[PDB]
Amino acid sequence: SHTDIRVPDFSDYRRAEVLDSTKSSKESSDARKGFSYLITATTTVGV
Amino acid sequence: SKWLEGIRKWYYNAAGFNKLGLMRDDTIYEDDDVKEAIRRLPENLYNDRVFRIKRALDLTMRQQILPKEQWTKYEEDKFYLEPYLKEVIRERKEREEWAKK
Amino acid sequence: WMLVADLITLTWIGGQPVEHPFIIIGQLASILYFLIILVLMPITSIIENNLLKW
Amino acid sequence: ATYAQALQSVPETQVSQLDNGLRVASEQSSQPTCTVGVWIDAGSRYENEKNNGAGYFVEHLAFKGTKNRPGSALEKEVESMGAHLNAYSTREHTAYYIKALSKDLPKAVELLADIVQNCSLEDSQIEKERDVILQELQENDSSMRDVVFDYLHATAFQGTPLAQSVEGPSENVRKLSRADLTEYVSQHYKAPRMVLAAAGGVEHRQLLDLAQKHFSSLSGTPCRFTGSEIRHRDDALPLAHVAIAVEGPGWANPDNVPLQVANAIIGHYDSTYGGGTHMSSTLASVAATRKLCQSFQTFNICYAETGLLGAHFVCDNMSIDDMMFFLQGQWMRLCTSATESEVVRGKNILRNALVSHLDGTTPVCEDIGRSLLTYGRRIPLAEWESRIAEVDASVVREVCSKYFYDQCPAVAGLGPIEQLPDYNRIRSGMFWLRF
Amino acid sequence: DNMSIDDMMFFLQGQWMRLCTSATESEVVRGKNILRNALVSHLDGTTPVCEDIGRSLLTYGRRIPLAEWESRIAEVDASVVREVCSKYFYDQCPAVAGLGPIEQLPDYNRIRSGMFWLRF
Amino acid sequence: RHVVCRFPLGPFCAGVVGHAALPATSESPVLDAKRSFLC
Amino acid sequence: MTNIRKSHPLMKIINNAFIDLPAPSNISSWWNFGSLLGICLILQILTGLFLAMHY
Amino acid sequence: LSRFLGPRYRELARNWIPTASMWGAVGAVGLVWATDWRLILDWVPYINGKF
Amino acid sequence: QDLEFTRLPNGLVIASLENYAPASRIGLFIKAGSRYEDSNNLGTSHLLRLASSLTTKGASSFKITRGIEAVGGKLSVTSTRESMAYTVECLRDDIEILMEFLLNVTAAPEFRRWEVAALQSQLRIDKAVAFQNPQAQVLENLHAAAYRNALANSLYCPDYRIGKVTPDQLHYYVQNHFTSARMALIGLGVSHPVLKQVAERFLNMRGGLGLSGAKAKYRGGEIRDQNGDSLVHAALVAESAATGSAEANAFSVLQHVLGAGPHVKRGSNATSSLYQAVAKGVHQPFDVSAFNASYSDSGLFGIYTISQAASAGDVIKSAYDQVKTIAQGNLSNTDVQAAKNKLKAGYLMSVESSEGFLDEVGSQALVAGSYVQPSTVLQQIDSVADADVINAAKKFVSGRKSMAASGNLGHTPFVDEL
Ligand code: HEM
Ligand code: HEM
Repeated sequence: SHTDIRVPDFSDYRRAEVLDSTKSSKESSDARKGFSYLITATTTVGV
Repeated sequence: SKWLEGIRKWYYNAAGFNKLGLMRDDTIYEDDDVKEAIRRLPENLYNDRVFRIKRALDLTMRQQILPKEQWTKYEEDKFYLEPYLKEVIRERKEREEWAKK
Repeated sequence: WMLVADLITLTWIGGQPVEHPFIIIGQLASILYFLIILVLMPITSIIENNLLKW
Repeated sequence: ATYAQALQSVPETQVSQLDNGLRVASEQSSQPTCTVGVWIDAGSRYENEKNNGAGYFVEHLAFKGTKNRPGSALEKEVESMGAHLNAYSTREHTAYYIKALSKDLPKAVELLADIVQNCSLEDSQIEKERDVILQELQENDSSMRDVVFDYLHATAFQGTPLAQSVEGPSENVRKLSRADLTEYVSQHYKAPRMVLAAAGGVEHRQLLDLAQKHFSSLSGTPCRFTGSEIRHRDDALPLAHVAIAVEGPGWANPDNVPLQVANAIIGHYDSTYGGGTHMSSTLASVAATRKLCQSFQTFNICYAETGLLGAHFVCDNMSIDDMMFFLQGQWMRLCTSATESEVVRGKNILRNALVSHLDGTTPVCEDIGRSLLTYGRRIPLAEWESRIAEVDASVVREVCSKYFYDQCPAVAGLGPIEQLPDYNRIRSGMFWLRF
Repeated sequence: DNMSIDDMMFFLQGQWMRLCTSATESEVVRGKNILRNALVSHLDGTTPVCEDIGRSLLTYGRRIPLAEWESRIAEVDASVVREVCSKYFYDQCPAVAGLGPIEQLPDYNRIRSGMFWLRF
Repeated sequence: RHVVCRFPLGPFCAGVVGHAALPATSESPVLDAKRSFLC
Repeated sequence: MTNIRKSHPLMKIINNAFIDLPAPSNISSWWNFGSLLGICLILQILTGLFLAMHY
Repeated sequence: LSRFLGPRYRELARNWIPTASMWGAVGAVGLVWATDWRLILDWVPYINGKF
Repeated sequence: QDLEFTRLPNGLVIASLENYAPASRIGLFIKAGSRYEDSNNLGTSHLLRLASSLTTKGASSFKITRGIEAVGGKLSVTSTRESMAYTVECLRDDIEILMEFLLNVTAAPEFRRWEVAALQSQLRIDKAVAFQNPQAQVLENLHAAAYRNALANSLYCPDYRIGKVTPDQLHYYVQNHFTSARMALIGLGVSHPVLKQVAERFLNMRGGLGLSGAKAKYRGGEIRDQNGDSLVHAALVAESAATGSAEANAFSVLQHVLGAGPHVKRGSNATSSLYQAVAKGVHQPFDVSAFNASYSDSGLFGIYTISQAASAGDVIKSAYDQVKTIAQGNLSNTDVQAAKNKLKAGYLMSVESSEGFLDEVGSQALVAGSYVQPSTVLQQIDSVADADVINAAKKFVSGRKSMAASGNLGHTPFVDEL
């Protein structure tokens, strides 16, 4: 029965770069982490 | 040798673990190596150590010393823990040497 | 007990005015306090360890 | 003779290609017994949702009957010869190999050709194997390790063919028909996508001529890794199975060797290991001393363009968090502060594993076929040894940082996984604030 | 168990003090019936009856008849139970014997303190 | 052939995986094979 | 049931700290100065609170 | 000190020296920034405008 | 090259074959095991198997484990009621260090009380892991019922002895059973002189021909375990022959005629006579194989059946009836020849691997004190005649039966009823 389960689609929440199922996330990993950590670093600078 | 033995005996009597019935290894600080050495002790020796320590603690509670006849003699003091402690320290040293390189 | 006596001496010297008799006593007492804590006590403990055959 | 001389003395593998494109490779070891098999570049990853279970179904019906030898005639001939007929199907490869005496190589090759090409699929046999496959799908829920690894594939490669399980969904198994199974066989069991491999007393000329005799009449998208977690919590289950992975290099990528060295450094453990506290692996030592884990293993599953790199550990309900902490700490220490001595130990372990696995005619044939499919060549043990020697502490740190540091993990859980750390905590474990 | 000695001692001494201070009629009735049934059941069979005869003659100087036992039991009330339990159990130094893993067994000062209630 | 491994129906092949101390035990043909096909 | 001293949280902490704490039986009167130190701290706090009302 | 005198620890020191130096720079910048140390900040071009 | 077989004066066999392979495997085979145990010291063999990594006089447990991992080698102990084997595997370069460790383990064991006490827990874990497959429990009970003494002793420590195995008992076992005359040193990938040097360096001290256990006596009893499992695992066996006898080869040929372990994955075991005979009568899931265990002084042959609880009796009786069929003379020459072919292929495949070759060489050296080339073993196999197979079937049918069954015994038959 474990085979029957398939992870529900998360495309609505997925970022644009990882929307496609046909492209590697290795190329976009740095960009995505960079956006998130840029948010964090700017927040810490203001703090 | 006799001079060193005489000074050692003077120190042994000057220290009071004999007066309380304790042997020298009974008075060692319980570091981790000593804890493992105690864990490795045979049951008879462990029980004898436990009772000696308890009796010494009771005597110190009442600020009393054991009768002079019952004091541990310098000759008869037996270093029961020393071989186990030596083995434990050897194992620790081997592990540290392996860690070094 | 030498250390305790030295601390008492340091208190007495600190109370007293700075002058010929007290200045030298205070300097020697401070030297003795640090010496007892750092040097004499450990070497004496090692000597006791040797005496006990530990 | 030194180890290098022994490696150089290893018999070479001879690869030849028939006109249809079938690649025949053999290694002659001068042994009475030999193993021969056909390794096909077919599996779940080449199957869409409609026909996900087709390959497993064909493997089930492969030895049941063939047109030339109907029903049990194939089994009877194989058993009378004394040979063993076995097959395994994976997401990327499917293999049928016969273990037999060297003298029986011609009949073994003929039988393999019959199985690959002229495999009858009687609807009655299909229905019987459908019953069997459904019962096995029920049975496979018992194997917690397989369930957790299927969960890891599902979550890690969600939305891609690699997520699909080899057995396939029960609905597809029920709805599969002879027509679609035959279509799958025709589409994927093609001569250019197959390799005939033999190891043992075979002679490459004899194998090639037999393949010409029997196999001649034959035809002439990168997946996405997603950092996600699947948690199936069943408190009744006695022990909790957790598998955590990050995307790894494919078969081709040279980084696989240093990553395998790092995984050797991390090590493996089971409650019945005898090293216990004195085991070299720090995680293994901690697990033994604290009794954190019943079993622990590091895997480097690799596919054509992507792979799963991580570890699988079985723990009690109260020990999952500590085990996760220690495993991620080991990964981070390898990324940041790897050392030469542990790298040497890992290199020796990898050499021993590589040499030991190749021991055995069946492992040699497996390696020949799977390497020809995956690499296009049989990598000699000497080349493996050279690549392993090149690895050092700096290389290990660089590779682990590339594939481990600040990389979103894929996590699967089963059993009492209530103490399994939340994905945010697990992800934060993948990077070190000190570094 | 080694780790339950203190709780068991607390509950036992609490029951003792509760009987001494705040005994109630219903439990007294239950105890009286229990004693009556124990007395009647024990004196069943020639061995128990003969043992009772001999021991009663040696100890009481006479075999107390079951009717006398029943009368004395009936006399018992919550007040009588409280009085006797106070006389024998309350603020009275106990005697304690321990065997086995008895480290959790309370020290004699604590056991003696348990023999009285600050509330009462 | 002078061993219980000579009987390959499965000599109870009950060894446990390990490294630097792996204990294994064997008895003799144990069956348990090909019943796994059906629950 | 349970003893409130051993089961109530604050009473649990208080009991472990000063009622059922396993203490060596041979501690001397030099082991009374620390509790004297805590008493001194409490006394200083109270006396100073009353002094500061007027300072 | 006896235990931490070996080839591995020397390798460990080399691995962490780049991180320790970077953290030390973070402390140096933070101290100068927080204290507005004019001695150090005068050299910096844009921050020099403060004074 | 070729295997070099040498018997040293002390009685220790050293055999070396240089395969010029990257990995060298050396194993010391000792004629000690569950059989060489008595009621007082039951379970000592198990703890000895689990005590390989414990401290020895030459090296500490830390040194043994850490060094063996550092070279990447593996130390394993494989135990059989009659034999105990210590095998060290590593690359050809580092073989000497693992040989030093192995000889220290076997010849100079220091069973320190604390380390031995620590290992006592591992016995229960190992037994629990082994018994997860019910056939292990079934086989242990089968050996217990078949033999009054010796081979009856289990390969796993009895539960009442899990924590009561003493270091003194381990020392006694090692001293009285780990002797030179009971040892064989077999190495693949190493030179003969090096092996001789190591054997002289370490194993020489122990005197040969140590304490010898009593000859196994056939109890012929039934042990039944009701555990509630849906599948009933039962084995009906009879005393067949000792290893190395011609009757033993006849019994092996009979085992393959009736059907040894399956050949085709998901196969119906069509050639196997027992499987077809049971299938004709039982249409539920079932499993039937021929059980042959050959030991130095005795052997057991019989049928092992895994079946649903309700149909267990039918499966057992049908397999027994097929064996009776063979005993009555209904054996075809073609079937006998097919069984011979399967036996020869099985032997060759067993010796195919390095582990298989090492185990086979050690077993032959211990049992017979000589090495027989595979060709001679095949010639022995084909020497068997059909009449001998029929006579072995007759011996099974006539002989007293010992049975062990586990599961919802329920409708499972008793030995007398069989
Ligand atoms: C406001 C100041 C302090 C207070 C209220 C205080 C309070 C206490 C108390 C109540 C104890 C346990 C009772 C006892 O062991 O006698 C204790 C123990 C201890 N204190 Fe203090 N203390 C103070 C300052 C200090 C100082 C200045 C030192 C050292 C320089 C110190 C070192 C210790 C040590 C080592 C112990 C453990 C004694 C033992 O284990 O036998 N304390 N303290
Ligand atoms: C360990 C705690 C404390 C110590 C050791 C301490 C010590 C002292 C000392 C030595 C004096 C000088 C007394 C004099 O010169 O006559 C003093 C004065 C004073 N302290 Fe404290 N103090 C403590 C806590 C407090 C607290 C908690 C308060 C208020 C809440 C406080 C408020 C005052 C006041 C109002 C004075 C003035 C008394 C005067 O002028 O005579 N002190 N303190």
